[PDB]
Amino acid sequence: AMVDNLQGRGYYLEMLIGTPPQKLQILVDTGSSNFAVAGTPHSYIDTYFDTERSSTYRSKGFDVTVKYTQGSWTGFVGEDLVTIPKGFNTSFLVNIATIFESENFFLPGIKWNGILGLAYATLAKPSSSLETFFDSLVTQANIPNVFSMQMCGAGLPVANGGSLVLGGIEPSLYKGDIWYTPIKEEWYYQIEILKLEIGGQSLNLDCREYNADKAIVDSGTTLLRLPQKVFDAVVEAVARASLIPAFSDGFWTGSQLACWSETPWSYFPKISIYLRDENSSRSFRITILPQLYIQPMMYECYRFGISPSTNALVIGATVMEGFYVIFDRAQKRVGFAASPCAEIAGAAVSEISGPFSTEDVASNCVP
Repeated sequence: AMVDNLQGRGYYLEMLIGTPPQKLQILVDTGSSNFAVAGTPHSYIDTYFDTERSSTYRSKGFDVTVKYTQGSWTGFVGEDLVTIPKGFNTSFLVNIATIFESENFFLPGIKWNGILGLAYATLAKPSSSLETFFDSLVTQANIPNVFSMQMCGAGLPVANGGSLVLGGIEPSLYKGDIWYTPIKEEWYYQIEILKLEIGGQSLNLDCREYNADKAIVDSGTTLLRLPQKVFDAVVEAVARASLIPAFSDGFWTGSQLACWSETPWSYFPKISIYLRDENSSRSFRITILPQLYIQPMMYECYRFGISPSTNALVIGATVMEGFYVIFDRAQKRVGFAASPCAEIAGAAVSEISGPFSTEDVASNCVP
């Protein structure tokens, strides 16, 4: 149960790579499955991984190109040792992609210089057979096939991250009960959403619209991303339930920000996502308060923390910042629990409750 400090849009951990160890800042990404680090100087990073300096690095004589929602890179594939001391084990041998070409991947302002893909082998490039970082860890250290994340940046404006627990769960990082939802497909961390509620009133959309293509838990995505129809439905319900008379289109699109001591949080409704329980006859709900989706950017200006997607419903960081999230791969489930670290000024930013019967919803909401 290795507990690694996190720092923080994106949460990154300090990683020692190579022999002698080189220290790099690596983004934790549960929406991809490649370990990749900068391998050449770049304008927007302060350090990179130099293969020449590591005695243990071994090239595997080929390149790979990975593409994301936004941004992409190309890197040489090899293997080196990542130093995570524990017991008689100094480091672990992992696959690593050393980036030499990239576009809109390293951006001005980012604090990381690598990415740690913690999703399933299915998403790994060039193929599923390129062993994941976490699978390397599990097989070499024989730790449980489980990891959990505590993100504590709720309220931090965009201009101490939390904790990444490798091999299990840390009771100190959450309070109350853990609610587990099944993993429908092992590529992303795809879960089944059954219902969305805003200000206590349910969206009357078919539950398959929340799962059209996929609903996933991705720490590498900042905002809550919703399929267009879901997004339009959410925006309409938020505007109605809000105490604010009118909204500019730019606010919803993120083109504009609202500037205000006093918070706009008490003028917006709560948003709840119902998730099927391991007991298929029940559901639980995770609820985000305005503190999470009305986000401070700097007198403060706030942005709408929800954005439209075409393909997927991405449970991004702005939702995960309200809970302790457990990626239980060994039991094919994702766990959620209340997080004391998520509070702002002693006030909660999220709720979690259950159980709720699923008698009134279809047996499978994933089309």
